[PDB]
Amino acid sequence: NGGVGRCAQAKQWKTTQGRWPKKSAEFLLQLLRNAEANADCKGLDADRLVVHHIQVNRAQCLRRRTYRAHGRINPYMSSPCHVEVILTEKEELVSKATDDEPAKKKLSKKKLQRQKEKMLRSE
Amino acid sequence: MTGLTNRTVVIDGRGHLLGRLASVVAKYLLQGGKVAVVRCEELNLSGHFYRNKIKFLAYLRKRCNVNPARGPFHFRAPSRIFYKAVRGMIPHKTKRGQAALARLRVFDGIPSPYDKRRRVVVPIAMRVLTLRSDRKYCQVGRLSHEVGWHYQDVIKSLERKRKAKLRVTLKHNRELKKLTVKARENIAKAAEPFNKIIKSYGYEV
Amino acid sequence: VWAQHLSEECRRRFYKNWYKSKKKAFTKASKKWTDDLGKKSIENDFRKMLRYCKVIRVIAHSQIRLIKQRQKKAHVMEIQLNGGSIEDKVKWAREHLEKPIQVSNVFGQDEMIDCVGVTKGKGFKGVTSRWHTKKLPRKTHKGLRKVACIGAWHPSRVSTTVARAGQKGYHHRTEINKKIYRIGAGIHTKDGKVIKNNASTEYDLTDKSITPMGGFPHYGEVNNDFVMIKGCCIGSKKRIITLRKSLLKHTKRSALEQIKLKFIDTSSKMGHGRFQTPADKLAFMGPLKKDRLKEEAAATTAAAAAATTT
RNA sequence: CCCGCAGGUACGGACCAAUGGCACAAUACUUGUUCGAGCGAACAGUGGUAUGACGCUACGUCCGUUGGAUUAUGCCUGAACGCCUCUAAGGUCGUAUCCGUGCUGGACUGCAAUGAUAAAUAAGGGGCAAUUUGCAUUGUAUGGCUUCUAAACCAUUUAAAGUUUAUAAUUUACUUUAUAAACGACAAUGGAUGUGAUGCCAAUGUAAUUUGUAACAUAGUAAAUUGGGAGGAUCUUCGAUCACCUGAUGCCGCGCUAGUUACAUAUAAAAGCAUUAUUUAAUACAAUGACAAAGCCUAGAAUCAAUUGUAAACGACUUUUG
RNA sequence: CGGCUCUUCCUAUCAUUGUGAAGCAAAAUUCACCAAGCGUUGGAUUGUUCACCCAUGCAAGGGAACGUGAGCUGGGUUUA
RNA sequence: GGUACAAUGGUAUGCGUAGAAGUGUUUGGCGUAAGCCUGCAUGGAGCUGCCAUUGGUACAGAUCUUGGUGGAUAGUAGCAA
Repeated sequence: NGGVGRCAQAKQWKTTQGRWPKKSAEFLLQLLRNAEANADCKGLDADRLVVHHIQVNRAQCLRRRTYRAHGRINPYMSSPCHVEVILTEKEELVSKATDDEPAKKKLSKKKLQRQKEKMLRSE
Repeated sequence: MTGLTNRTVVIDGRGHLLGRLASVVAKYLLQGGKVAVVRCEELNLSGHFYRNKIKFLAYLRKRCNVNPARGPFHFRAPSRIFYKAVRGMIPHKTKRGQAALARLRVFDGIPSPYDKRRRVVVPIAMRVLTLRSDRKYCQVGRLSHEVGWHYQDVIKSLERKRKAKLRVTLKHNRELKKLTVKARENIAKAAEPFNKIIKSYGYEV
Repeated sequence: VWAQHLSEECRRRFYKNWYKSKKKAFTKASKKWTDDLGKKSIENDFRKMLRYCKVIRVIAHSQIRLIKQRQKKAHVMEIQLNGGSIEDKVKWAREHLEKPIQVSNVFGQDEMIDCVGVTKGKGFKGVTSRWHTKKLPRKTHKGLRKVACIGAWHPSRVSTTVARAGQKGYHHRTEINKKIYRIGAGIHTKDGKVIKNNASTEYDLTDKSITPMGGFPHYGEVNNDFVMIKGCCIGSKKRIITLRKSLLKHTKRSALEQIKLKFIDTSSKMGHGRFQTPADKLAFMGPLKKDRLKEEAAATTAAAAAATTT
């Protein structure tokens, strides 16, 4: 977050701090290129795909070194990435419907005799 | 409509010492209260006026140096003088007492339903029972006018409107029960369920 | 209580992006005037404003179109009426809905105005530029332009009274006791064009205008009426100032004086201007390789355009 | 001296018409070089000198307040203390102080008034719903149904004050006064005066299915609809604010109490005789909710991007876009 | 350690406001009361800190965070 | 007195590729407590109870030692002779 500087284009995200990570946003187009080119061979129609799950993981770092005042050496570490997409097609979504199981006993409606069935329809 | 005994007790703040009412209220509000104090411009403080003015002006002097906007905010209305007394007698940094403070409404000068509602007194806070003849006292409405509250004579004009609205609702309700006293002679031959059975309460009722 | 018609520039005040809109304000509230109109809302509202209210104001707007700025979006504001008998403030303002008001009927001459407005902004500044601290000696490491002690050890925090850096200007100010020197009579053309004569005085009798030679620099055209105000007022370029009747008495014999201007300098403020009117630049100086040539490229060509023809 | 007048010091807050300072690295000259010579050429990190708008800027200009309680003190009235006394009650004058006004911020984000109210026109959004339904849950209501008091004590005055009613005088007003009674801080009143004279109930069925059917003396009551005046707004539980209410138009002309006395009819027994048990809700009253459920109405804006330059570290800000 | 810078606080009141008192005629002063709002300066010599000196000033009060060295300076003090 | 770790001598006609050690865990437990047993998941070849005798036998600290990692910070550090 900090100290990234506050931009104009970030009212849209209800934030103030935003930025324009060009090389970051360019590797996520070369990724979504493969994730679209994999829906091709499966036969999915790309204008209905939705990015279902996206995550980035930090990969193993790489070693370089600065050189400091009074004769010292500090680490200069590049921190790479691991990105995963799964894109799933979106149709008219009938979502889910859980199962029903009976917990039935036979003395149900004799203590309910005086209460529910022959008790007439009120308002 | 409701309250944990009745709708809320509305205490008229007129004639009541401030700290002897602020403690029976703070106790009652920690028990589950819902009170309202109306006419908070009429509460009393014992001792003569300058003795209390001094005490308030010294209260106005406490302010954080590195920021006065952090410091003790000195509310100057007579209702938010009374709320200062009640907030000290509450634990207000626990949720229990902050919910106890949320059941408290305090008003400079009796509006908005609590003018047609029912006013109860608290006869242990009442000044004419505790203090003496020849002790001196003031009102919080005089104290607040001399320290920075601007609505002393807003709420004096607002109140005599309200005390002239009540001049006719006591003119209706005094003639409208010249007829209930009339009607209680035309149902004298009732059957006889007044003539004997309410000689249980029974010489006046 | 609004009005029936609001002018288009003075209805852009309710629009952050007006050019894109359907201009649907106030397309519904105007129709309370052409319904049953009293039991619609309006006559009960004026009766509601008479029965209960002790202060009556007026929403008035400016005509930012007439000044040829870029803005086009009029400033509206509430201007309190201050005459007696509360019935008369509504009777004055029920009459004046959509009718225009001049400066000449609010302010006079020899009157003490308070001007209210926002000063000229100057940015993030240091503590020397802003609070007027003494500068530090020249051999100061890490900065001359500071305060050297922003406080004691105890209270163990910095206070609010210590002079500190961060923004300068564009503060809201109310400057008191500026004097009207001239209520101008601007715009136009009684029979011939009288858009002159604002700067004509009893001693001058030159008509010129209150505008200098070359316009007012950066803010620049004045043709409407005006209030001429003793030395300075708040703000900047083009900035809306709010003139105000005085909240004070005026016993001070320097603020009771009737004035009479002998002369108003309308020389050119884009330099060191040397002449009042452009006539005087042609009385003192002569015709240049200019109006010499342009007065002899018209009457000469009118007998020389036919030279190819004949 | 008081008071009036005219200025200045210091500080504050602005401003740029004039004057002073900074340089359009605008323009003139000029040194060295370089372009064959000749130019409103170049280079010397601004070659140097001079003048120098805009803008910034002081060494210039303009502007800089008002009421209240009242401290110190001087008194008034006046005792205990037969007189006297600023004090004991009670009055009073009153500070560069204090607290406010004016001025500057504004709970980040408090509050009030107000404007418009969508991707429409095939189809669907959005209200107005409270009537619209079954449905489902909510809260109060717990086995009717272990409730309301949103009707009340007046405003200011007061520990011999402080109270009522009555009557004869009187009000702009239970106006103010004169006689006579009443408990002269009883138990009273601390709850019910149920303070528009309350209800767990009318219904002669009072409740986990229940409903009620006639005669004799009383009683006269709540009832739904469309065009005028007087009234109601204190940081909000529905403001094209509006509830007794001018004279008009027609009905269900429906439901009705209380009392004596008569008759039909119907529900009701939870299994236990240590009937306490999940200690509950079919009840009624208010409230949301989603799936197929009927109509009434509606037809926007904001932000980004670009733009401005009254602004600016960046945001933000003042602006403009057929 | 001082000085420079800058802010706030005290009153043990120098001055000013409002006063009471004088062996208070006026002027000038002295004593005391309420009182901390505004003010309390420019230099020569010394690293000083007080005191002294020139001068202006209606009038030239006393102190607090040993205030203040990632604020500076580095003269005093204090390593080689 | 009791409990963890590793061994050696005996012992359990002990356990184990039909899943040992280890690890993971809202599986269920037992113990005042150190700790223990158990299910499931991963794992793939060894291990445990008892009697004795032991030992390089139990860690939070030592500006401990070796290794790994977090903020600070994706940066008002900075990458301007």
